[PDB]
Amino acid sequence: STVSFAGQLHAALDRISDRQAAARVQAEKFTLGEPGIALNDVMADMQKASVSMQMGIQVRNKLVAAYQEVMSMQV
Amino acid sequence: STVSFAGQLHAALDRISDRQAAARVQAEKFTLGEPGIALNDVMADMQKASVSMQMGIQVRNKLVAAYQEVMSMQV
Amino acid sequence: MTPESVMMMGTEAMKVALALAAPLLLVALITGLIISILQAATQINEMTLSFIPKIVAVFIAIIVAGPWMLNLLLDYVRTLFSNLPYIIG
Amino acid sequence: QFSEQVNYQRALEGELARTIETLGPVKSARVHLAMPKPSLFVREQKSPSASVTVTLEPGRALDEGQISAVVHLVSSAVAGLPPGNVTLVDQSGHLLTQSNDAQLKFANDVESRIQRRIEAILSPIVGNGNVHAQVTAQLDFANKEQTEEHYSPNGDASKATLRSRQLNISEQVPRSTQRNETSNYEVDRTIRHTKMNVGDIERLSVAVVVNYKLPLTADQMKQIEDLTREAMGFSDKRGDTLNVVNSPFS
Amino acid sequence: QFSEQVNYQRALEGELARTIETLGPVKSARVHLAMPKPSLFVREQKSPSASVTVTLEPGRALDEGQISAVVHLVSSAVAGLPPGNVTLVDQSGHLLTQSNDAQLKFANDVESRIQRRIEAILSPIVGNGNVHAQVTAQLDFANKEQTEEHYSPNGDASKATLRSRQLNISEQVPRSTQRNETSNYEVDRTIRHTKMNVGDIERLSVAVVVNYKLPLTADQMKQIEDLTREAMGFSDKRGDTLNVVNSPFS
Amino acid sequence: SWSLSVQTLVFITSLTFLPAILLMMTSFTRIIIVFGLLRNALGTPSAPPNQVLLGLALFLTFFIMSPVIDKIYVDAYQPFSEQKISMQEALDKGAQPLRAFMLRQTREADLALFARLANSGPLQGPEAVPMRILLPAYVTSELKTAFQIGFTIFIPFLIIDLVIASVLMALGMMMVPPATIALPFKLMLFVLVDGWQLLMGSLAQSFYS
Amino acid sequence: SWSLSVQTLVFITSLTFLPAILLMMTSFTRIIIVFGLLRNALGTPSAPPNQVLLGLALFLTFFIMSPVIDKIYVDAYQPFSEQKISMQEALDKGAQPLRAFMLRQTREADLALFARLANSGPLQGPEAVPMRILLPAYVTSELKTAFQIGFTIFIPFLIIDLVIASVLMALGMMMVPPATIALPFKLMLFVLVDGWQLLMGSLAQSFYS
Repeated sequence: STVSFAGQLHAALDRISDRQAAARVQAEKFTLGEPGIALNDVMADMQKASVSMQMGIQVRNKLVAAYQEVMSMQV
Repeated sequence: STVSFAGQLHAALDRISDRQAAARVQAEKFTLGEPGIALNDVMADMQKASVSMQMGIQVRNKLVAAYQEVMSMQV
Repeated sequence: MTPESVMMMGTEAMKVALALAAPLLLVALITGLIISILQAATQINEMTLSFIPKIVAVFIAIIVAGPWMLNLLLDYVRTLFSNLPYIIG
Repeated sequence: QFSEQVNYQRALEGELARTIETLGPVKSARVHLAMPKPSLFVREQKSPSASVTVTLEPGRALDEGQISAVVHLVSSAVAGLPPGNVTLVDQSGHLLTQSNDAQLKFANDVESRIQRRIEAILSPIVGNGNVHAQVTAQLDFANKEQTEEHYSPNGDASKATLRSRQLNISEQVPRSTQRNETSNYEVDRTIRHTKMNVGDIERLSVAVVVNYKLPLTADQMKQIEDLTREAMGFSDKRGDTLNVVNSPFS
Repeated sequence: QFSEQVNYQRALEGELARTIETLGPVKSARVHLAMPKPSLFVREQKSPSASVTVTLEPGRALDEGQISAVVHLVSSAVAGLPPGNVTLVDQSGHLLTQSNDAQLKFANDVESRIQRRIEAILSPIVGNGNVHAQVTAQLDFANKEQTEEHYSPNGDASKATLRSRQLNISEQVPRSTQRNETSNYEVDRTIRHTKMNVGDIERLSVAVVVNYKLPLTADQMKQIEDLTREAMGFSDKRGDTLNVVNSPFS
Repeated sequence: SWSLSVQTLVFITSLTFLPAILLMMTSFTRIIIVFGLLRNALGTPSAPPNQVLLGLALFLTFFIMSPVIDKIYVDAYQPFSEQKISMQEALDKGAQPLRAFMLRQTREADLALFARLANSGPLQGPEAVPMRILLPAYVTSELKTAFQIGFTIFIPFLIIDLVIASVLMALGMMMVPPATIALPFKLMLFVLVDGWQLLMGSLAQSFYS
Repeated sequence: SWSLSVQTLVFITSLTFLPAILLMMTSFTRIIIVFGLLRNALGTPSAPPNQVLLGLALFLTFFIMSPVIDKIYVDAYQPFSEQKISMQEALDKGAQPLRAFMLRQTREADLALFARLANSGPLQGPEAVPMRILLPAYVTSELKTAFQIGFTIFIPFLIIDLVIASVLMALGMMMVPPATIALPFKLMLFVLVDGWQLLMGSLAQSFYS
């Protein structure tokens, strides 16, 4: 179907947020003393969530720079 | 023959990518228990890949700074 | 673009301008000429003695010609903007 | 800026009329052009077209030679006008330009040529009118494309070509022997690329009747049969079929 | 100014009317054109149209040949008008255009060709009107497309073609033996791209009757049967069928 | 393929090259130049530059590019989801609709200039042109198109100014500043015609026809 | 929901997009264009653009937006304060009143044009138009409305210019520069009529009717 840039950014932000929610739940369960979850899993997932968030930060910063360069144009 | 700076950039990025692929497959092949491959070579190849990637990053930063400084002047 | 087409557009623009102005210039010249004819035969005058007749004439013209003038200008401009895409090539 | 183009076009039409009427079996020619507007910013353009209607000298028709003459003249006259689009009309319809069925005519004239040659050969023997042949020729109209990549087999090391070769040998004397060997070859290669013809013969079928003098002698029959076999270009691999029979006419 | 393009149309339609007037079986011919519109926000620009009304000469009707003549004339005249759109209407209805049955006409042509050839051969044998033949023929109108990719087999080493080969051998002497063979080949490869012809004959059914001279003798009959088998291009792999009989005519 | 290094290294730099190359390789040059020239007509700014004209142009060019971006999505983003495509064939797969669009918009002789001055070899077809020759060709042709549109825009307000000045001159108005009277009539001609809709729509239509 | 990442990420980006898109999405476009055109009349600028008319326009748009912003507040800021709403339903709960407000001012035909150049299918109701269609339509309608108000504002000062010019000619003022004569009379007309009060009031009453 169509593109709908806004929808794409919405989906990307939902992906980042629920990845972090999964990492947070993993940390919750590990610190709460449940079977299954291992410390390597917790650390790896938390690092993955951090990397995804950092990538989001960079994409946002470049979009804002592009926006404030496009609308500082003199018509 | 002609240079086509895009071609040189593609070549450099391909060199970095293939070097990292070699390092990743060798780590795959070591942790999987295949004979031959030694830990010293694995670590050295990983470090060489990291240095090449860092060189790519620094070259990127200088090229982007150059572009944004050329594009910040008035015609 | 070719100069033939730009001259075509130019003459169309000139003829819509002329049609737009025709009543005003027409009545201005007519009343000026009438007061200039009557300027002699009692050659008394200060400078013109025709300004107010010209103003009332253009008042009358803008009232009576009026709507068709504005309609012609609007149709011209609407057609110009409508066929603007098709004149690039 | 527009009507000038119309003036130019219709003046050209008059010019081409003035040409065509000076072609012999022509008295008048009314012509129409079809020029798409040339855009310089969109790429995908359209070719033009031409429609000529001619009034011939009464009782004169144009063979394909003069049809080609007029079509070529008109096509090359108009800027960038392929001779396909030139549609010609005889003063009573009758499209001299065929621009899905021409293959039937194509087979027909192929058979006509072969049959004519058979008659030309067999007439001097048995008479101008003592022989009939008809040809039924199967034709191929599929577009055949092909690409072959023949290689030569370098299995035999006597005639292989080595670019690189590493050979490690060891033996201890309880015997331990090792022999490693790596080889990179260069390979002979042939690449044909045939775009086979549309409209070749794929088979012939020819039947011939020869008139009586009384039946002709068996040797005289076999020599006539061999002659017509020669004239067919008879190829057995093509499965060409030929029959020759003798029996009196009506 | 809007008037000028419309008057251009009114000129062009009259110009074509005058061309059509000059073709014989015509008393009047008036034509209407249709430039569609500049459609908005889609770069589609559907094709134009042309509708032609003609008063034929009284009592004269137009064959499909001159119908195609006039339609192709009009299409070749109008700037970028495909001939499918050009519609013709005679003096009283009778849409000469059909805007699928060309298949039927083509098949009839094939059958008629075969039948006339059969008669051309057999007429000198039994007489001018002593034989009748009818041909019903099956045609393929489906669009085939084919791409074979023949490879040549290289299981045999002596016809193998090796680009590279690493070969290792080891053995100890209770014997421990090694043999490793990494081999890369270069493979012969053939690629036909056939686009089969449309309208090919796929099955003939031919029935022949001959008159009496008294029925013709058996050998005199089998020679006739062989001749008609020849004239059909009779091929067994196609499933073609042939029946010939002798009976008194009427 | 690339490995989450150079991938995501080409991505961030692509976003860096976005604001100039990507907004001036697609549209928004013709549109913004027409808007600026229109604003020179009708007198003063009468529309904040950095805010309303620029934003409206950005929306409008998104709307023209939505079909090309749809095809780029279908031919890059969906297959680039883990499977059979990763930024090597994906590059020209995503270029091809955009190259088709630009060729369909370029002058048929600006390509000639930027090819002949590049010592480029003879070209077989439209597909054989490189991005290298395609960019400056598209920019120059788009500048030509923008200036043609601007000239046509300046026509009617020129008409209004001349008619106003002539009427004043005939009435004897030696020293009246005809621009002051003519400006409300410029807006007049621009609103009764419903000028903003017509102009926005005609730009969109001209941009693909 | 979102997890204090993208929350406080989309917040800061929303703030950055505030000054341009939000202001040229709500109001202050009509107000500022009408102020600019009033400044065109009355002679020279004679009122500082970069400070005073901008501030007054901001205050006018705040006052006009107070009902809209109050609805947004009661529908998000209380229910987004920690309970049952966290910046997913906050967005649409806040957009709906603003969407209704913007629809109430859009020209009936700008929406039509932008929908028809989106290849959007049929729409059922005013709730079916998306923000993608609704931004540029509102902007274009706002520009039209601003120019209409511009006419109504230029009219009386045009009258003063022409009547002063006519008196001066009839009297025989060969080439006195009537502009300098008419400027103080323009100011006089605009002060006795109590023009600043009644102008800002007229804009306000126009803007929601």
